[PDB]
Amino acid sequence: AVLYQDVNCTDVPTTLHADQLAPSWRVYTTGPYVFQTQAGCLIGAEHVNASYQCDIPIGAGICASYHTQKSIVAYTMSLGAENSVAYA
Amino acid sequence: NNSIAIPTNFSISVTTEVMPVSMAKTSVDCTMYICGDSLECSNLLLQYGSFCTQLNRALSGIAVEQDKNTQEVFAQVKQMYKTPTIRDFGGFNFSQILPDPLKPTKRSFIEDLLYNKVTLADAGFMKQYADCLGGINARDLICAQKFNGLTVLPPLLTDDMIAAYTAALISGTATAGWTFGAGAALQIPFAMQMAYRFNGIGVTQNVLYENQKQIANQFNKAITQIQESLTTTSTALGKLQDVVNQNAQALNTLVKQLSSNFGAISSALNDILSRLDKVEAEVQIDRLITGRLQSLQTYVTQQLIRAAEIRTSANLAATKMSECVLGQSKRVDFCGKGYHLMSFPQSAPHGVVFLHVTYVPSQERNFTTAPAICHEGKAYFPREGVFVSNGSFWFITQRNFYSPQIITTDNTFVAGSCDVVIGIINNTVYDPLQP
Amino acid sequence: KFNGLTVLPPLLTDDMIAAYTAALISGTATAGWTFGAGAALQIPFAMQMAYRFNGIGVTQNVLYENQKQIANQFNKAITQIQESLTTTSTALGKLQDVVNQNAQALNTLVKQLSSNFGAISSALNDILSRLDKVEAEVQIDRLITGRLQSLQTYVTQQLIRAAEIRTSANLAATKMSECVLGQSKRVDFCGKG
Amino acid sequence: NNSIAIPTNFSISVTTEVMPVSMAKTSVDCTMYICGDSLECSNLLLQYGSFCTQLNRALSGIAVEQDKNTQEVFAQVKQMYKTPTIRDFGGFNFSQI
Ligand SMILES: *[C@@H]1O[C@H](CO)[C@@H](O[C@@H]2O[C@H](CO)[C@@H](O)[C@H](O)[C@H]2NC(C)=O)[C@H](O)[C@H]1NC(C)=O
Ligand SMILES: *[C@@H]1O[C@H](CO)[C@@H](O[C@@H]2O[C@H](CO)[C@@H](O)[C@H](O)[C@H]2NC(C)=O)[C@H](O)[C@H]1NC(C)=O
Ligand SMILES: *[C@@H]1O[C@H](CO)[C@@H](O[C@@H]2O[C@H](CO)[C@@H](O)[C@H](O)[C@H]2NC(C)=O)[C@H](O)[C@H]1NC(C)=O
Ligand SMILES: *[C@@H]1O[C@H](CO)[C@@H](O[C@@H]2O[C@H](CO)[C@@H](O)[C@H](O)[C@H]2NC(C)=O)[C@H](O)[C@H]1NC(C)=O
Ligand SMILES: *[C@@H]1O[C@H](CO)[C@@H](O)[C@H](O)[C@H]1NC(C)=O
Ligand SMILES: *[C@@H]1O[C@H](CO)[C@@H](O)[C@H](O)[C@H]1NC(C)=O
Ligand SMILES: *[C@@H]1O[C@H](CO)[C@@H](O)[C@H](O)[C@H]1NC(C)=O
Ligand SMILES: *[C@@H]1O[C@H](CO)[C@@H](O)[C@H](O)[C@H]1NC(C)=O
Ligand SMILES: *[C@@H]1O[C@H](CO)[C@@H](O)[C@H](O)[C@H]1NC(C)=O
Repeated sequence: AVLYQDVNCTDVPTTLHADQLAPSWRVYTTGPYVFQTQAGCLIGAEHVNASYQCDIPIGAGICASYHTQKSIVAYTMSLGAENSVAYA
Repeated sequence: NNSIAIPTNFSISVTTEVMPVSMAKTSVDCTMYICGDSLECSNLLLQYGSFCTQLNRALSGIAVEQDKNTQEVFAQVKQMYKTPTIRDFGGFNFSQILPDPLKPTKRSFIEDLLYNKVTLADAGFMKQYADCLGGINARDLICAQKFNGLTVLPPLLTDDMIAAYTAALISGTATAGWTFGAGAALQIPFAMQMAYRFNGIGVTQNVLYENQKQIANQFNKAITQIQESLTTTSTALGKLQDVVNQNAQALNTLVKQLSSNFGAISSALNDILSRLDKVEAEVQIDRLITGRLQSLQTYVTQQLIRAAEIRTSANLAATKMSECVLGQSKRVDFCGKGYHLMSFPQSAPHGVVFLHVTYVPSQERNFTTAPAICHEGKAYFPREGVFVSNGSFWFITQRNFYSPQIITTDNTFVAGSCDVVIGIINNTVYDPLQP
Repeated sequence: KFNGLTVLPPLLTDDMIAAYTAALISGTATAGWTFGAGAALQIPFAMQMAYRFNGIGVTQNVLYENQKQIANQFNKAITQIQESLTTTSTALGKLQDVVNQNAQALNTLVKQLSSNFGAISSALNDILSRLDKVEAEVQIDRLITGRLQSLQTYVTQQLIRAAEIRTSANLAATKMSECVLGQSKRVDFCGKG
Repeated sequence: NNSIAIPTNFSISVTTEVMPVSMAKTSVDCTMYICGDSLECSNLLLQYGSFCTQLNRALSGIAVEQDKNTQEVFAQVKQMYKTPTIRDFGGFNFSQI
């Protein structure tokens, strides 16, 4: 997967000059697997709503992993198990 | 030799302690700093190819370590305790320390005041690439830093996760006390926690229950005083500001050091390759490459030294969090000036601000004392406290509060023969057994 | 001094430092451990030593029956410490090494001015008085680029030494705060026992 | 399994501990060290002008630190207690310190 630093996902092919790139490079500038974080556009990994531990940290609370065919997923790191203490 | 001062009142003081935790993670591209997008220079840099990854194996060694400083400090609990719905823990007001559920923000009032005091908008912490392409914004410093291949990587933990960590820590301190650092959290009312913390100073627990309202009012007034003191002042977080200023000025110096020609005929690769043929253009470009490697080397060395200093500060912060927050510390002048009671952590940009709650005695009084009292040939020594005289009677008190008690046999232990103790006096000891 | 390498004086004199030390010792002797928390509270020295004995595990009746023996032992230990600082010659080797390292580094920086760095001479006077301005700029620049490296290395080594001195200073501050202004229970922190 | 050793006497010892606190502050002049009071050398040093203040921003960063290392150690009291006129605090002799 490819992370671009501080760009918007609509402006990825304009600021990378996708017309002059190789045909194998152009699949990593757009497509269905596009995620928008606070660090920039992550293209190559799908986003899931679950929360796990951190495997490959990206930034701004995002950690990628290699989950199940297998593919690269992205999520938000979990700080810990939610707990409550009954106070009286 | 027979005079002692015993305090008669006290005060509760809340003090601040600001320590940095991490600095700005930086990455450097060898190409687009040494060879300015020219094909003739990139064919010569390969001979120095082993001199570049050694930089990138160092600057990438700091940055991951910069994500180890934070999680050692804040992520000291494996449980995320939810914030209680009430803020009145037996008179002690925790409203401005804990997050407000009726607000869109996830940070408390003092945390909000600590932000908007460190001007983070001096470096390239938040700068989009859309406005960097055109307009007058190309005259900015950050645009030049980005065009020369000098970026700043974002941190792993955001401010919301750190605020959640601090809120969980304060909630665990309020609802459980010192016992949630050992194993599972054990609930206890806050008055009992204050009484037990008072009992670990040298003050008996009857003092708190007779002065609960005064201590609550003093704590609330101290919190209101420190909260207002963060708005009128202008310089209180200079430690956190110096890190940002140093990093920004180092990056700006590294950018501005590209105007030196290093002994060549020009400081740019374009007017050298467009004037001299390839016979003698390779002896001027190589001087520029060997001169521009030294700037990167010096920057990496200074970043490593600053990273070591920041790591030392982060280790001290982690020790202070483990010792002065999860429990009560007996080390003198470690957290707060005086007798430590408890502490509260607050987040700040690349730093932690500790609020230490401390007990200080205020009003003294002269007294005449004695080392021991012997009654019928046998010497009596105080178990816990000192013998004292108010002018006509002799009592036994504690060392940190004037609470006179009648000398009985339940607070004294016997020894000696009062022929060997220097300064012993004659007095009677009350016996609580008489039919 | 002729090559522009001076040593700046410290802000605090020796008299002020001795005044700080005397104030700390007098506050420990008269007030005790209670002048590091708030206001100083007076207490007789015998009762202070009884309380400090009570923090070990020894009851306080032991000192009042053996006060003269403890006083004589303390006086003899102080006398033996005083006489051991006159006969010996290697007891402050750390501070002596601290002085010698800085002196030797500055001397090496001075002596590194005799290297020509590949030029025809190690001095700027026999280069400018032999070659014209056309081909003298290719030799002076070699000397400048060579002599910047010496200053860079000196600054880097000074920074590393300053870091280790700051670590030792923080340890000394912790020792002064925890052991002088009180009585610490940490094993083998200050003392042996 | 049923034997214990208990002391019957003690001794008071005094142990010295030496620790460095500060070192010698140093300042370096760029123009005097690099160019031997010659005008031709100083006309070429200006292109290296950014490389010199970065030196003088480092050593001056050390010296102002060395004036703090002392005041963290010794200046831990805001009051000056005057030394008493007596040196006999209940038999303990303080005349040497
Ligand atoms: C009795 O102790 C238990 C476990 O220490 C407390 O914890 C849970 O409290 C919630 C909220 O009231 C209950 O739904 C759970 O059943 C409790 N138990 C467990 C195992 O999760 C409980 O609060 C305490 N009882 C009271 C009345 O406060
Ligand atoms: C210690 O000082 C506080 C003030 O800092 C005193 O608190 C007052 O107590 C009286 C009753 O004793 C109340 O009516 C007042 O409202 C309290 N506050 C003030 C500001 O006066 C306290 O009594 C003192 N304790 C002593 C002298 O033992
Ligand atoms: C404290 O009491 C003791 C015991 O009574 C005093 O010692 C003797 O007391 C008797 C009367 O009980 C006198 O006749 C003796 O002269 C006392 N002897 C001595 C050596 O003093 C003792 O004097 C009393 N006072 C003090 C200050 O210790
Ligand atoms: C502990 O050892 C000391 C000597 O280090 C002994 O001190 C002597 O005590 C007697 C009375 O007990 C005095 O008359 C002597 O002047 C003391 N000094 C010397 C040098 O003999 C002390 O008795 C010992 N304690 C014990 C064995 O319980
Ligand atoms: C990029 O996306 C963010 C978030 O939606 C938006 O605020 C910003 O205006 C966008 N930038 C551009 C140049 O469109
Ligand atoms: C994940 O969450 C988003 C945001 O609420 C939602 O639109 C989406 O349907 C979810 N996907 C699932 C549950 O697979
Ligand atoms: C606590 O402080 C808040 C904020 O100042 C205030 O509104 C409130 O009345 C105080 N008391 C309680 C019991 O919440
Ligand atoms: C205290 O010192 C004074 C002055 O020297 C002396 O008169 C008195 O006897 C001493 N008291 C004791 C109990 O040692
Ligand atoms: C304390 O030591 C000094 C110095 O040796 C000596 O003159 C003096 O007599 C001793 N005793 C007292 C009680 O001052």
